[PDB]
Amino acid sequence: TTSIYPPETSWEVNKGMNSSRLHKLYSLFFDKSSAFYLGDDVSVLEDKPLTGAYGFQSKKNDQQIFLFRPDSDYVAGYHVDAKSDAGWVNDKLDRRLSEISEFCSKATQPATFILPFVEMPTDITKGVQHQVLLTISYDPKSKQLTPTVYDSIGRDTYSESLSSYFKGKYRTTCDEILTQSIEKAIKSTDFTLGKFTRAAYNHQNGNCGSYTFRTIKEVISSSAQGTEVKIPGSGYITSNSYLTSQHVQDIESCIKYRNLGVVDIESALTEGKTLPVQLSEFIVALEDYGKLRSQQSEIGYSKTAKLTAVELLIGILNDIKGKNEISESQYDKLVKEVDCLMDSSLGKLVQFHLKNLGAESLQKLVLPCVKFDDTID
Amino acid sequence: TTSIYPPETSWEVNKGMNSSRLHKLYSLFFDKSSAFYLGDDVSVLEDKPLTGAYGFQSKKNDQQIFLFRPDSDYVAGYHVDAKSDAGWVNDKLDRRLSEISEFCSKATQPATFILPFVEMPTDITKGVQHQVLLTISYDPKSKQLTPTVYDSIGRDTYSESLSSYFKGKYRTTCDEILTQSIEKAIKSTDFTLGKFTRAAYNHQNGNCGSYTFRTIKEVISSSAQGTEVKIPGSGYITSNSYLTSQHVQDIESCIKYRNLGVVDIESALTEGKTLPVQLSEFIVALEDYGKLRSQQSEIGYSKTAKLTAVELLIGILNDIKGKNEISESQYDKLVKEVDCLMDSSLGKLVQFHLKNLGAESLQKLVLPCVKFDDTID
Ligand SMILES: [Ba+2]
Ligand SMILES: [Ba+2]
Ligand SMILES: [Ba+2]
Ligand SMILES: [Ba+2]
Repeated sequence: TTSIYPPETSWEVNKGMNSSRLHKLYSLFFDKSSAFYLGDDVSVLEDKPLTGAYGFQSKKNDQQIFLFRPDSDYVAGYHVDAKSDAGWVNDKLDRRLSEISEFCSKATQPATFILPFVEMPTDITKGVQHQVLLTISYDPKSKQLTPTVYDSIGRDTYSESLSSYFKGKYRTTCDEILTQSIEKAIKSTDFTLGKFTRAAYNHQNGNCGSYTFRTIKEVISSSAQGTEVKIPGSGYITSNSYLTSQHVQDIESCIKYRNLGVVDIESALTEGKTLPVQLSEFIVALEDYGKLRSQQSEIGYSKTAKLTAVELLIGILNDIKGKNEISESQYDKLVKEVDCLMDSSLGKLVQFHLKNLGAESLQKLVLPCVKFDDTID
Repeated sequence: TTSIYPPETSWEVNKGMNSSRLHKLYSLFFDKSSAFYLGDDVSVLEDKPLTGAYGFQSKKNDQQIFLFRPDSDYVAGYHVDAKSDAGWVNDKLDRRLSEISEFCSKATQPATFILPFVEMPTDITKGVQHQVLLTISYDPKSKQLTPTVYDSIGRDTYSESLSSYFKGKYRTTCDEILTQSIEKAIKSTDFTLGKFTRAAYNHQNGNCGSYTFRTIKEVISSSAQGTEVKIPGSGYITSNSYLTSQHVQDIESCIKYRNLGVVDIESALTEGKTLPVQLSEFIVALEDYGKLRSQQSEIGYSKTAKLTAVELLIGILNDIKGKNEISESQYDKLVKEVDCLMDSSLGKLVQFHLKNLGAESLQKLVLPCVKFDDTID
C-alpha cells in the first residue's frame, strides 16, 4: 500500500491506465474547471458508508449512487479457449458483489453501484488487460437488480467479427464468469436478476482507461435521470464528441502535472470539495521532470540546459515556500532561463501550474516576494 | 515456476524481452542453421556444475565459460536521485556473485562468467526495465577478476549528455550499487578487483533484450580468444552489422513460432545438442495463432475465414500425428484453404514450420499420408 499519487510527466492517455491513476482522476469530479464535474448531485449524509465506495445523494432525485474506489484486485480473467472453463473473478471483486447484494437486501431507496475493473485473457501470453466498467442498478419496488458492462474496445467490424459457430470455440470476454459471479452473489433467490447486458463502443482494437473514466461520469450524471448515452448509437455521434479533447487534456493534466495524497482525494469526495493546487505540487512536478529528463532510456535546448533551468526554478520556488523571499540576482537568473522553462513539455508543465497559481507568467508569479535595493547586479 | 515456453506469435523484437524468452533463445546456440551457433567450443565434462549456469570448455583454449540461465530475480534497482542511496541488488543476484567468488577461490583454469540481468530506476514512476549483461573474467595466475557490463541503450549524444556536475545530482545507471555488490562478494580481500568497466553501444533511447542476446554470443565466441567486439568503435561499424537481420529473424522465428520445454533446453545445452522442430510444435503454434486471431483487442481474408483455415489445418496435422492418415476429401478441403494459410503472418508461421519439416508446401507436406480410391469427391 502506497499513499501518494505522484505527477507522471510524459504520461499520455495512449500509455494506458491503472487503479492508482484512475483513482487520482476521481479528484476531477468536483472541480468546476473540469468537464467531469458533477453539479448533478451531492454526497450521502454521513451514514450508510458501504465500505470501498463513495456515496452520493442525487440533487435531482431520490436516487443514491455508490462509486467504488478502484482496486489493483478488481480483476476478471477469462479463458479464450472455450473447452476450458469460463474463468475466474478475483475473490475481492466477488466479495464486493456479495456486499452490494447485502446493501440491497435492506435498501429503501433506488441505487446504482459503479465498479471499475480490469478484464483479461489468461490462455494467451499477451495478457492484454483492458480497463472496463461494471454498473449494477437496484430497484426496491421492482425487487430486482440489473448488471451492465461498459466496454470501450467494442470495435470489431464484420470482417473481424466472429461467427455464431466460432463464438462456440472462442471467448472474447469475461461475461460468462462475471454473470456467474453475480447470480452467485445473490442467491436466497431473493432477487430477480435483470438481464445482463454489455455496452461496447467505437473501434479501439490502450486508451480504454480514459474512456472508462469518462463513462463513470456519464453513468453518474445519466442516473440523476435519463437513458444511458454512449457512442455506437443510443448516444454520442462519435467517440471524439463523447470523450472530448477538453476531457482529455483534463485527464492528462491531472495525471501528468499533479501530486495528490489519497487522503486528499478521500476527503475531497467525502465532503464534495475541490482540491486546489498547492505550490508544493509545482515543486514536486519540476523535480520529477528533472529526474526523468536526465535519462538516457525509454538554438535548441540541451539536457544540461534543461536541467540547470529546472534546478534554478525549483530553488526559487522553495525560497518562496520558505516564508522568506526572492533576491534581485535570483530574479535575473530566472529571467535568463524563462525562455527555456517555457519550451515544449516543460513549458506545458509550467503553464499548467502558472494557470492554477493565478499567475500570467514566471516573472509575474515571482515578481512580488523579490527584495530590491538601489542598483543590484 | 512454469515449465513451457510457448510460441508467442505476433511477438516482435521491439516488443521487449524477459527471462523466459531469453532462456528460450538460448536454444539457438547449438543450431547450425543459426547465426548464434557456437562451433567455437564444447560442454564441460560432467563435473564442476556451478549451479544456475551452463558450462563450456573452449575448443580453441584452456578457457572455461559459464553462462547463467536467466532469472526473473536477477535485477538491480538504482536511485536516479543521488541524494538517495545508490540502490539495491536482488539477494539472488548477490548470491550468484558470492558463488562465482567461491568457484574462483578454487579454480585451476581461467574462467568467464556471463550473467544477463535487468537494470531499473526505482525513483521514477516509469520503471523502464532494460535487459543488460554482466560478465566477470577470472585469472588464477593473475590472482584477479574483472567485471564488465554491456549496455545496449548507450546512446546519449552531447546535447542529451550529462555534465560532470549534474552527474553528481543524477544516476543514469546501477554501476554504483553493482560494483559495491561485487567488492562485497569478494572480501577476504582475497582477490584483486580488476577495474569495473561499462560497454555502451549505439543510440537506443525495447530492443535492448535482443542486443543483450547477441552480445552473449559475441562474449562467448570472443573468449575462445580475441578482444571484445561491440559497436561504438572497438568493433562492428554499425548496430545493423552487429545484430544482423539474419540474427533478428532467427530470434523472432524462435520466440514467435516454437514451443519448447525447459527440459528440452537444459538437455540441449548440457549435451551440446540441437533441438529439431517436432510437428507437435506446428500444431501448438497454429492453435495459439488461432486463439489470438479471434480477438478483439490489442478478396481479402476475414477473421472467420482465417479461423476456419486454422481449424482445418490443425485437424489434418493431428490426424497425421495420430498414426493413421489423411483422406482425399480432407486434402481437397486443405487445397481450397492453401492460399489463405499462406497469407501474411499466418503464412510466415506456416513457412517457418514447412521449412523446418522438410516440406516445400502444405500440399507437399500433406500429400503422402493421403489414402485414395477411384474417383473421390
Ligand atoms: Ba473467485
Ligand atoms: Ba436466469
Ligand atoms: Ba541485497
Ligand atoms: Ba578499489
